Amino acid sequence: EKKYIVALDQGTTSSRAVVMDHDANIISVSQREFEQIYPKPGWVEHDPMEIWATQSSTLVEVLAKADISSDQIAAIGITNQRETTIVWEKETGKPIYNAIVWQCRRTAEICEHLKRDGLEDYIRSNTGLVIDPYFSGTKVKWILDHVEGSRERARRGELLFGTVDTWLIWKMTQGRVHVTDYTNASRTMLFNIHTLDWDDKMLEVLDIPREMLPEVRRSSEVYGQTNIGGKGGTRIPISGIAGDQQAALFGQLCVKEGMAKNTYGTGCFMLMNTGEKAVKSENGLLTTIACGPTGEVNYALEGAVFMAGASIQWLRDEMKLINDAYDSEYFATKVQNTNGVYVVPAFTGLGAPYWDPYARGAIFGLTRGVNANHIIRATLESIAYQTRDVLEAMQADSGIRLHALRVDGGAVANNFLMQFQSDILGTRVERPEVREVTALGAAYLAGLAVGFWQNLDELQEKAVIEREFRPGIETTERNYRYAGWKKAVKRAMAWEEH
Amino acid sequence: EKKYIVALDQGTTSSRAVVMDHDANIISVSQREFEQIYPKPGWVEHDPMEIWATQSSTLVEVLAKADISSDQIAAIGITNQRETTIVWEKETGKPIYNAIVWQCRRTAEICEHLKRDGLEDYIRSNTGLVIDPYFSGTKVKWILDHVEGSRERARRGELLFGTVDTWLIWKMTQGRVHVTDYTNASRTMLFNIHTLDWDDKMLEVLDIPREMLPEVRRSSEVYGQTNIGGKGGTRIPISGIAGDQQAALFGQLCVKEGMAKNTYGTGCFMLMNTGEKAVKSENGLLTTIACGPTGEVNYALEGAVFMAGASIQWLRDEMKLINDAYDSEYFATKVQNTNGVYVVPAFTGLGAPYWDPYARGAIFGLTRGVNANHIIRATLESIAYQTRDVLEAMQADSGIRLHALRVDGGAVANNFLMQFQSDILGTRVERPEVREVTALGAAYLAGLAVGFWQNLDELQEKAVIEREFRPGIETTERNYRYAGWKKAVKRAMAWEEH
Ligand SMILES: O=P(O)(O)OC[C@H]1O[C@](O)(COP(=O)(O)O)[C@@H](O)[C@@H]1O
Repeated sequence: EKKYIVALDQGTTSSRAVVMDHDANIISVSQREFEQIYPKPGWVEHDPMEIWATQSSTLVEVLAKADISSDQIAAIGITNQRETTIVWEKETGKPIYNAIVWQCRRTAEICEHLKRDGLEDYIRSNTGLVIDPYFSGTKVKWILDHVEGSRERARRGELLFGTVDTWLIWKMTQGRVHVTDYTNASRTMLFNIHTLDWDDKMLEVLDIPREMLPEVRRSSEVYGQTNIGGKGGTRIPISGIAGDQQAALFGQLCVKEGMAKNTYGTGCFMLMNTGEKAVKSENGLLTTIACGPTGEVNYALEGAVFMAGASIQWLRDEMKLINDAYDSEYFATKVQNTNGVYVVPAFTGLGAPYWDPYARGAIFGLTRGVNANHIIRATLESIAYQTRDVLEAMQADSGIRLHALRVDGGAVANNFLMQFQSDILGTRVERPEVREVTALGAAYLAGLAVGFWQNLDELQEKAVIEREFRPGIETTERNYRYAGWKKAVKRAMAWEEH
Repeated sequence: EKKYIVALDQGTTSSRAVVMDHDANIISVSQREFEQIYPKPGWVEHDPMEIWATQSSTLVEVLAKADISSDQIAAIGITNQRETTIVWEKETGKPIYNAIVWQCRRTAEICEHLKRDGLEDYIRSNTGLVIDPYFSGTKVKWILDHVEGSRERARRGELLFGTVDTWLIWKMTQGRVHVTDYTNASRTMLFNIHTLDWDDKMLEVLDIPREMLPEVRRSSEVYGQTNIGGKGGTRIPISGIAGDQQAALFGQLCVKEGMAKNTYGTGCFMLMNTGEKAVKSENGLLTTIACGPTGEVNYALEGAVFMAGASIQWLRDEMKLINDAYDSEYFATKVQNTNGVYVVPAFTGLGAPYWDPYARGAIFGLTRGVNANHIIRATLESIAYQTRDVLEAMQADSGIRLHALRVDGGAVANNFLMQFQSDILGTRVERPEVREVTALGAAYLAGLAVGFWQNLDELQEKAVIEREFRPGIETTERNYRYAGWKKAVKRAMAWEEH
């Protein structure tokens, strides 16, 4: 009867839903894009409602199309886009303000003070994090700060805070349940990653009524259940929660320290499992929470690159330089190089390991003959460059050389990118079967959490290295190119006025 | 010293110039487009002046780049768009009306009369022509008729009639030379292909003062010279002239009865060398003048198809369905068939063998899934269908089965087209090296006329079968498909409101 696990993958640009079988086979999938609100340059919002809405309906759609019923869903996993923060009225469930997405750069001023009062370490030490508008804390504060009575009501606790998983879940339970998971919490900058609870100091400094937060639980547990109709008296359990990023790492099976992958998605996300030990970043990386071999706490080192697939979309939707008929790849391969062009995707400032919020998208070394294709390619390459960036610091931090790069996310389908990536890294890149582990991750979790499965062991046999990319450019080259990349990069930082 | 022949190819849509070496090599080439005026639908005009200006500059251009001087041009051959008619003031050399292009369906009524007073046969018998707005006569009179004092002045002979060559030359000789060649004259429907002179009844009938006509001469003789600057006192001989079509034939070296080609240009032009004997068409083809192996007269059978490259051109500029970067072919191949569609390029009415000036472009068989690619393709196919149509008339007329289609003209570079043609024909198609034999034809003639060459033989090994296409579709297919074409064709006929 209950033969399916269902994953809810609330992405940055679209909500998705995946139906999974015991054989961990994708049975059905649904997608719904939502609007990317840009109130003003460097600002990114989302509709708490639109999310919810798109996420729900899909959940429904997947099943529908597949002719599956509530009563066969063994459980539901949940992954989401991290850091993007939300605050609503507990009473009404009415946001008091749009979701402020992870890329949003507005919290910079605050970050500024933060810097100023010199917490660097505290934070790093307690959160694992780096001072950035990237993270939750700041966000919230801004909201409260921005809204009239907030703080009070917050304190009066009529006000509620949450990240995606949180929100979603709450919604799925008629606000019956208000919790998040570790992976998720570890990203707010209000959660102490060693102690494993909200950081008073943290809350203190940002000024955040504890009254606002949710119950932090384990990535794979039963948090509750939801009623979506069907044959009467059926409820589906919610037994899994990880931040997308972490979900992928899990889906990827990296549950053992030194295991890592790279996710080529909205941004680029490369994480490596640091076992049960927290590892300090010396290289401008993050220290976070991940999933033990069965969703228990673990840690990992992370490199966060804001712009990846996004760049591509931008090409397509903003620049209108490609369509979905004619691929980035298509064109990119029409030329044999950027023709010296470089693209600095600082569309949302920088990020690992730069962490500049004043940085802003730039294109370099243009000539009378550079054309679209050059650019397209250029864009595509930025991705890989960045990747290198973090990959490098990672060993630096990790103390470990990666023999090959594990990847995932649509972009990985881009053979070009792949190759390049490989070249430019001078490393074997391994492209698995199903590019969308992220969801498996969540499945696995919730699935595990409910005995659907006993352990990943069974799922060993699961991963298919569909392709393998080995380098084709020699060191010298590799280095040369990287250099320009580098050259480029700087010219973009500090761009934005404070 | 004089080492080069130069050919002027006055296209229907662009003037060209060509430089040839004694080895009959193309040294250089220049093109210059010009405006297709369409005063109203079914009408097609040209600015004599634009025709001229473009033709001249190219002549100049071609030499320039090639770094060649007047005093090295052994001689010049002229080739041009047939039937297209011009009338100007002898005094001033000012046209008194736009050039009426061969395509222009305006003289239809007049044509209607001619019919009615039953000259079918007479015309046909002396001209070898069919009754159509295609030919020159009607054209002339229409102008006359349309412009006030004309006739008189014409009788006063202050007015001059002429075809491209005619025009071009005068101009080149500063109105010092007013002539045409046979091939040309045969298209006026005022010249007797047997007698070899202006057909009195004809003029009588159209009311066309002999006064405005020119001395007819042979295709390869010295008509005079032209001053184009350079080393003081240098004149270039003009020693060759033929309707482009005929030029082409010659170029193809179809100088013996039974030899034939298929020109893929503005429209399609398939002519078969009928030796020195005029063969009557019982199949809706024309009987015309061509050149014996020495610029002597010959005859041929012809099939004129109004829309070939022009159709594409249209696809490109009007429909904007393709470009310079993305070819007819490009898309055409994106699909496996028209998906049932058919395109009847009656844009300018219908020609051989149909001869319906009231026909107009049409597209058939649309279904919801039909797309542009289909349409593009259908368009291309149209070419081949029409080819078929005439090819068969011709073999019937001719009584022989061509063992291969020899072709030429830009479109020939189109593989898809070439294949198809072949398929639908169920015949080998022989694609030669140099698609621009029209010009050669001319070169030859002129060069011939000046001893630049001694004779054709010299030029025998000049041609190369660049590609050979062989059928790949079955009689039934071949046949089925054709039908549809035929079906469609009808539906496009008689559209025009008399
Ligand atoms: O509506 P269903 O699925 O047919 O079952 C009826 C259920 O509705 C409820 O009244 C509300 O249940 P929940 O509040 O758990 O959603 C229960 O009392 C009852 O079991």
